[PDB]
Amino acid sequence: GEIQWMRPSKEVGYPIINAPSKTKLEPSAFHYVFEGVKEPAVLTKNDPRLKTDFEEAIFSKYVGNKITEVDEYMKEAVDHYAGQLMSLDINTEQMCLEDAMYGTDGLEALDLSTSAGYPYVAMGKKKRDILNKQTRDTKEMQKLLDTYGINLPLVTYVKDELRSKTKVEQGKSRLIEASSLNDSVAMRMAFGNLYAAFHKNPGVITGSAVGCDPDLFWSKIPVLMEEKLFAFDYTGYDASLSPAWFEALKMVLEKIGFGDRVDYIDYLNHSHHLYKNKTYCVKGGMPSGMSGTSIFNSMINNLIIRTLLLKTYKGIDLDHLKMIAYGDDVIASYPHEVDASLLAQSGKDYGLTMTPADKSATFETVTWENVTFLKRFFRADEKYPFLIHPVMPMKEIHESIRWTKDPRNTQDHVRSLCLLAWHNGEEEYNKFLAKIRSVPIGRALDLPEYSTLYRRWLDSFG
RNA sequence: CCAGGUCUCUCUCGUCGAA
RNA sequence: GUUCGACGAGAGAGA
Repeated sequence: GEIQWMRPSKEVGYPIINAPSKTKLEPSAFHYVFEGVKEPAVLTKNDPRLKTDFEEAIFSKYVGNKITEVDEYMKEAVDHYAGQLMSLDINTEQMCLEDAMYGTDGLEALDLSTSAGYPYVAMGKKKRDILNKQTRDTKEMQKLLDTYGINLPLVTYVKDELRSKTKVEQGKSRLIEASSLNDSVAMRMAFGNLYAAFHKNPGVITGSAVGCDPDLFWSKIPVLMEEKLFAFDYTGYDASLSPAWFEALKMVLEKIGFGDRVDYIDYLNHSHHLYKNKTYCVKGGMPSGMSGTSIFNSMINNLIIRTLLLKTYKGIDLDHLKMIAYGDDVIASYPHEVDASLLAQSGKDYGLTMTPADKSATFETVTWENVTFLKRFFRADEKYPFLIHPVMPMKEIHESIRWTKDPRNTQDHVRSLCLLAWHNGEEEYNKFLAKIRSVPIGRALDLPEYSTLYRRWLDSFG
């Protein structure tokens, strides 16, 4: 993805966007108990911690496009993936305005406590001034649809969140692109039946993990993979996507009965963004905050492995490839081992910079012992081998607890951590419970015991 | 005082409804 | 007491 141009807003006719410069993360009563290195990431340009220039570094993700045409491999992959997607047999209908607004079977409601996007943000209007979950009133929305129409500029926000050290002084913060209420609704009316069918079909069929619940679905996964495994990591997936991939996506969309709306995709590689007092244009790159960015990023990953397979292993049957993607994250298998190192090579020739799985330094064979999905390991239960635990290493469960946004929520924060932590096992779980109860409000919490989480975990298959 | 995207899953709270 | 459902708000994690 390339920035095509960028200039002061006041002379493109777009308003100056004012954004907060103070983080909402204060240290917690557990800050000095556990250990960890992550500070809140950089928000403004004057941050005392900075090594480099701010603005220069956060837009650095926009690599520059690489391809423009869909080649014979991409074209091939398209038919296979689309071919595969066909068995799903998924409703091609437009979704009605009421649904796409207020939720329906497979799709939640719009998020009524987040920005409404341009123009509303600057006109002083929140989603709740337009939406009402009780009345379920379209109309006033339909108005603002007819006024402002669609294809509006995104509002670019710095993401308020904890981040490693090397990435703070290096100013490698993350950017949010707030979709306009108007486009979210439009997008959902066009694709909110596609959305629902990926949501209810996570697996090697869709090649997507959206909708799945790792507590349960971790057991279905070994079953679905083939013999030898392969996997990698990406350096800035969303921003490295060249427009040609949007074309391969649209072909797949065309193939399965979405012909009409497939020009909506164009609104994604070509797009306009508002950032404080400037305005800019970007060609390529999937923007953060659109509707469906989760699902589209997955589909394109499914296409990236099929292409890079065909390319690098000349003569290969794609029907024996089982994968699941969650955006750029992915778990992947094959009958015979494949060399992720080769793909990474024959792959920068597509704009994608690939690396080894789990911040490794060398493409090592992928085993059920060192593989991760959604930052969790796989470990079979001692007493019941067929039931797999998703295991998140305590390292960054630690990092999350040393910090809060509102101490009034400490009970809920920590109890969520416990539901993640216990899969490490009774020892480390109680070990953890011990360091929590060693400050006054630690002792006061209401925390479950290993036995209670283990019982319930098992019951949840019954 | 507020400001800060799209989703997915879970948990907690509050409402009405259930022998 | 607790369970169960529907519907609203909060929060955590993951992409």
